[PDB]
Amino acid sequence: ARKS
Amino acid sequence: SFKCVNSLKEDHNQPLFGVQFNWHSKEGDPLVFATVGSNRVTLYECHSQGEIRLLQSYVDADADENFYTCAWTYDSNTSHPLLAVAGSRGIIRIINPITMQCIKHYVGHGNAINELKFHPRDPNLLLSVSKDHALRLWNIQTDTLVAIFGGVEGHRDEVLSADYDLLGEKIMSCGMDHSLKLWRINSKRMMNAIKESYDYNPNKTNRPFISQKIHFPDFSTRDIHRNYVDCVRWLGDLILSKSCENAIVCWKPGKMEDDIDKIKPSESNVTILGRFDYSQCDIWYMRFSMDFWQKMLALGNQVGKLYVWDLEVEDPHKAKCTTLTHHKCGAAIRQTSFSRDSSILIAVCDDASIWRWDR
Repeated sequence: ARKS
Repeated sequence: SFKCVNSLKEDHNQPLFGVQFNWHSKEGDPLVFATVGSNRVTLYECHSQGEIRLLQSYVDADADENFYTCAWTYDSNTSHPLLAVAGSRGIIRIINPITMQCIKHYVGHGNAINELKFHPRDPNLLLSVSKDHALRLWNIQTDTLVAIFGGVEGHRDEVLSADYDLLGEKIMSCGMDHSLKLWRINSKRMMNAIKESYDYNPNKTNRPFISQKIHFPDFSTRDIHRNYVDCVRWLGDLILSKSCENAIVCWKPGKMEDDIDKIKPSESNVTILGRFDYSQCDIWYMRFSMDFWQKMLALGNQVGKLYVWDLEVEDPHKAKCTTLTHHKCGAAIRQTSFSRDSSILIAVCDDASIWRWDR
């Protein structure tokens, strides 16, 4: 899961 | 309902990770909100014709600080509003919103603070949630650390969000370990710890203040989401929480008929009361907010669309959804905030833009  | 009446962009071009209206505004004063992003906090005043009047920022001494979150309270003696901020340095700053002076700071997490929330009844009780896997409860009247909520049975990865219930008897937290944990703060031990914290004055004693170590949640589940849980809110005795799986789930611990205050630490069931799906929000650290009355709920997604749910219906699954788009708003919206009277909704974005929506 990426933050951006 | 809402129409987009203005927007701007802050000069630093970094994400605005948080926004909060001051719901402790004085009667007759204009509505004010704070944004946090880069290493700054900024205050703006809402005025007619969609004007967003720029006021003044607090800029951290450290160019490497990154503020993630803010929360408003008031001074318990003076009534003046105070603004708490924190971020990647793990330092809590208490800011005088008038002068933007940092009145004081708290260190402890040493590691990133992902969220701050103030108790709904006691303006001095501040909850911080950390990348170090713990939550901490501070008394910002006597500058005491009341308790750390941690241990191997607490979160096992970053805590991303937490919310007190209506009367501040218990906290639900959530994070990167996919779980949501309940921590009761109305226990005898906790009520006493808080009272002792109010009694603590380092000039009048020799002892350090002792913090409670709370190592066991009063309930835990990993059955709600299958990824990072990044926003949680109480809805009476139910919970609203979301991950990065394009859903807000409305659920409760235990079976359908179980009282929240009779749930035991070993409760292995939950009950799902509804789920509000939406699109294009697969990135984490994307928070919804609710208005003062909890009649409604607003979430932005990663391409600049707003979702608003009308929760004024007999059951959670009957929520009514509206969406709000603008052709120039295409950056990720990290958080929304309603003014207290519910007339304005602000969204802030990854490209440092701020969007004003009026009813």
